[PDB]
Amino acid sequence: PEALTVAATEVRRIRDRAIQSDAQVAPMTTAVRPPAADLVSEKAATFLVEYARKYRQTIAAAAVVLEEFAHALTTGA
Amino acid sequence: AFEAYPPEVNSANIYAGPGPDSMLAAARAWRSLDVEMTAVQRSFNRTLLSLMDAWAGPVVMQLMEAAKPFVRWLTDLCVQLSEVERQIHEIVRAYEWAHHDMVPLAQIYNNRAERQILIDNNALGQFTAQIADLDQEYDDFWDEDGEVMRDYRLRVSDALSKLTPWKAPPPIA
Ligand SMILES: [Mn+2]
Repeated sequence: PEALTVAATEVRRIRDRAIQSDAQVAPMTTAVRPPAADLVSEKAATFLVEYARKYRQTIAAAAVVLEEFAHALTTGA
Repeated sequence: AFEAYPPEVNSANIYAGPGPDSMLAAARAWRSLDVEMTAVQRSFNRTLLSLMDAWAGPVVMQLMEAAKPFVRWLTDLCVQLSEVERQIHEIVRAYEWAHHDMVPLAQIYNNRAERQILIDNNALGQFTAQIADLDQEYDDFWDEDGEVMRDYRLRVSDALSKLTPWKAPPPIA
């Protein structure tokens, strides 16, 4: 069944595109500066930076899942 | 207690930084991120569906079925991505109001200048009412700045409360 290997290639492409888009916006999402010098501005900017980072981690885990799945298609064929 | 800080500090602090441009760039970025992940979701459903049929087999289905949790997770991630941009815009709008509503430093300084000038010439008690007038205006600037800053804290805090933790994906067995 060649079709399973085909799928595995597609799933790997999907992984490549997720991490690509993620890495593409990381420099903006993780670089959020506080609008002003007050505590509210700073806390908001900090939260957003941490939120962007936990998202980057979440996608990396999804990339792992995608790759494990594509591997289940190849070695499982 | 931004009401602990005096108007000179609260006003200066809100006029200090670089403005919201950094937050707005991040907003656009989260949006393009929601878009890509929409397209990713659809191409993953494509790989599972449209590009499957040709080949049938019990193993093909066992995998196609074990992937269900993840496709559902993907949908939930997409919903959560579409909210970030919105909450960022609320943060920024609130900041804009704080910045716009703070008492300008010049008005605080002109108030202290004039009060001191009256004091200088009040050996005869002629200006005691007007000094009381300038003192109340100053205290009012202190309360106003404090209130602006309280309302900014409240709005930003609400916005942030809508940003729910990123949940981990399940495995594809
Ligand atoms: Mn208020």
